Amino acid sequence: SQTQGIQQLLQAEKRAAEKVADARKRKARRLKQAKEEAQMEVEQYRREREQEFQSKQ
Amino acid sequence: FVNEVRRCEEMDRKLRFVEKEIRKANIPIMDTGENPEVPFPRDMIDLEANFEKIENELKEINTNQEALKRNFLELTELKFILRKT
Amino acid sequence: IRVWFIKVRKMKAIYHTLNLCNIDVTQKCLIAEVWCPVTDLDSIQFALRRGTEHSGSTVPSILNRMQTNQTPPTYNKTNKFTHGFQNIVDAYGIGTYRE
Amino acid sequence: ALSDADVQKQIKHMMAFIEQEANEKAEEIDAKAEEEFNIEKGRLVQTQRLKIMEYY
Amino acid sequence: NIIAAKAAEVRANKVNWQSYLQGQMISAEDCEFIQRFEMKRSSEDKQEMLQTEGSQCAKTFINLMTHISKEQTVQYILTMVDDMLQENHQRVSIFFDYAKRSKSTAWPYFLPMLNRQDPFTVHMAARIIAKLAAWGKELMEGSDLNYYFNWIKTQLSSQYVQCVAGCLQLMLRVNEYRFAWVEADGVNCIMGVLSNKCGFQLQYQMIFSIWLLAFSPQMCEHLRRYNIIPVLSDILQESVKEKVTRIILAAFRNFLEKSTERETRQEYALAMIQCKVLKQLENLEQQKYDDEDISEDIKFLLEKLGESVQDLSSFDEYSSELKSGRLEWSPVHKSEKFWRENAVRLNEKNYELLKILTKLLEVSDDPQVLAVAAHDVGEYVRHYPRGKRVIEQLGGKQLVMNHMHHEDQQVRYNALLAVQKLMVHN
Repeated sequence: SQTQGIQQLLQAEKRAAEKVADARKRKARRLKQAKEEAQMEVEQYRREREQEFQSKQ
Repeated sequence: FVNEVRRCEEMDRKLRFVEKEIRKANIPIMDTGENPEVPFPRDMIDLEANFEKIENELKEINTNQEALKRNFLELTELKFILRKT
Repeated sequence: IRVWFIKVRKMKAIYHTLNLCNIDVTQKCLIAEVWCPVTDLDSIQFALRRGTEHSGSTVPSILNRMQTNQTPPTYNKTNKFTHGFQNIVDAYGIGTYRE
Repeated sequence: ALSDADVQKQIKHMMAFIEQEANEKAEEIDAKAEEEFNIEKGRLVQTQRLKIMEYY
Repeated sequence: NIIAAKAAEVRANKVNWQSYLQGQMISAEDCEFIQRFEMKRSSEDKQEMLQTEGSQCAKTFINLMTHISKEQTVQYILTMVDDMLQENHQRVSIFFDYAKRSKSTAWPYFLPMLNRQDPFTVHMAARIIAKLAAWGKELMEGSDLNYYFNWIKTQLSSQYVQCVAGCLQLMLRVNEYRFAWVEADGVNCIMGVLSNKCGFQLQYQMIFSIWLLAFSPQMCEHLRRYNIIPVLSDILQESVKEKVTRIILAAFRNFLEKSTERETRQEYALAMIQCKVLKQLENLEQQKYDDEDISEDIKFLLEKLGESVQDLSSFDEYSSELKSGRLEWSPVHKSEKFWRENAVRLNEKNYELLKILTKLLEVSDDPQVLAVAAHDVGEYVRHYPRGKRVIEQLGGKQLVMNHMHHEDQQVRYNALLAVQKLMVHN
C-alpha cells in the first residue's frame, strides 16, 4: 500500500550509488593496472627485439 | 511549475494586445463554436511564438507608418511651398 | 483569435490543477486525493482509460477507494427549473453533510 | 477486490520500472568507465611507445 | 515481456530429470551434474563450479539439447541450465565453461540455432551470442553473425523484437567489431528501422545504440554523410519520455566531444539549420531535474552552440556566397551584431557586392534569394544612408518597386520592409 512508496526510492538509490562507487574505484585501480600491463608488453618487445638484433648481426 | 504559469501569462498579454488592435479594427467576431478543439502538443509554444513574432512586426509597421505620416506632413508642406510663387 | 483564447485559458487552468498535486521526492507518478461522486466513478475510470489511449505510455491511471474522517462537501444536482431555487437557498449558507 | 488486483499489478509495474532504469544507468556508468579506461591507456601506452622509439 | 513471463512460468515447475538419471535420451551424465550444486546461491558452489571446467557445462549439455527431441522438457532443461547464464554477473568471467579441447563448442555452435523462434531456441541463441562484448572471449568470424538472419528477421515487425534489440544493445560495446559491422550494409538497415513507424521503446533503444556507436570518431566521420541528426531533432520534438531526451543530449555531447575535424563535422551548424533546437534547450532549461548530468550537458550544449554561432558569424563567408549568388537564411543575415557593426564593411570599393545584389534583383526571379537580398539591402541602407543615395543613383528603388508585385506574397512583404527602411528622411 503506502510501503512501496519508499521501497521504490531505496532500491533505486542503492542501484545508483553502488555502480557510481564501483566506477570510481574501478578507474582508480585501472589506471595503475594499465601502466603495469603496458610496461609488461613493453619489456616483452624489448626481449624479442634483442633477439632480432642478434639475427640481424 | 511557475514557468508554465508565467508563459501562460505572456501569451495572455500578447492576446490582449492583439485584441485591442482588433477592437481598433472594429471587426466583429463570429463565434463559429466547436468548443472542444484544444489539443495537447508542445507545438502550442512555438505557434504562439510565431504569433508574438507576427504582432512584433505589427508594432514595427505601426511605428513605420506613424513616422511615415510624420514625414508626409513635411511632404505636404513641400508641395504647398511649390504651390506658392 | 477565439480558439487560441480558449486554448490558453484551458492551459493555465490545467497548469493550476497541476500545481494542485503532491510532487513526490522523485517518483515519476504524481499522487492526488480528490472527491469523486459515488455515482460517476466508473465514468471517471472510462476517462482514465481515455487518457491511456490519448497518451500511449502503458500508464495505469488508477483511482482507488479510501476512507477519511474529514467532512465531505455537499452537492446538489439542479436543472433549469431547480438552479434558481438552489441559488436562493444557498445564498444564506450551506449546512452540514447529508442535511 | 478490483483495487487490490490494481495494487498488485502496480507492484509488478514499479518493479519493472526499477529494473529498467536501474539497468539503464548501470550500462551508462559502465560505458563511461570504459571510455575513461581507453583514454588513460592510450596516454600511458603513448608515452611508452615514445621511449621505445628513442631507444631503438 | 514474453521472456519475463516465460521465465516466471518456467520457475513454477521443475522437470523430473531423475527419471532419466542415466538415460542417454535425456542427460545420461548431466543429471548428476545438475544434482550437484543445486544450491547455486552459495558462492562456494560458484567458485567450485570451475572444478567441472565445462567438461559437462557447455560440453555435454552442448549437442545434447538438440538430441532431446522432446521440446516440452528440453525447453525447461536448457533454460534451467542457462539461468546461470541469465544472471551471470561474473560467474562465467573468462569462459568458466571452458572446453578448450575443441573451440567448436564455444563460439561457432550458435550456427545451428537462430531457428525456431518459439521453443526458446532463438532467445537462448541470442543469450549465447551476448557473451563476448563484456566477457573474456572473442568471435573469430564476425561475418558469421553480421550477415545472418538473427537480426535481419527482427529488422521488420512483438516482444521478441525489443528482446533481441536489447541483446544487440549488449553487442555494441567495443569499437573493433562495431566498426566492422558499420562498414556493412547494416547501417542502411538501421536507417530503415529509423524511417518506419514503430513502438517508442524500439526508437529509445535505437537512439541508445546510436549512443553506443558515437564512441568512435572515425565511425562518426563515416556516418556524417547522412541526415540522422535532423531525424534525432524531429523525434526529440515529437516525443518526450524523460530518458530519450537524456540519451539524445548525451549523444550530441559525445558527437561534439569526438570532433576529430570540425571542418568536415558541420553538424554543429547543420543541426541548427535543419531544426531550431535552441528553443527546446531553453525550454528544458526552465525545468530542474535530479540528474546533474542533464544540467552539465545542457550547459555544454548552450555554450558550444554559442561559439557555433560565433563561428558562423563572419563576413568573408558571406561575401563568398554573395559572389556565388547563394542567399540562404544565414545566421549572419539574422545576426544583429553583423548589421550593427560590420555594415561598414559592406561599404566596399565601388560597392561591388551591393551591385551584384542589384543585378541579382533583375536576373534572379527566385523568391527566396530575392527576399534575402531585399532584407540585406534594407539593413544596409538602415546603417548607411549614403549607400541608400548610391542605390537611388543606381535606380534600385524602382527595381524593388517592380518586385513588390512578385507572385510570392511574402517576397512582396519583404520588399515592403526594405522600402519601409528606405523611407527614413524620405
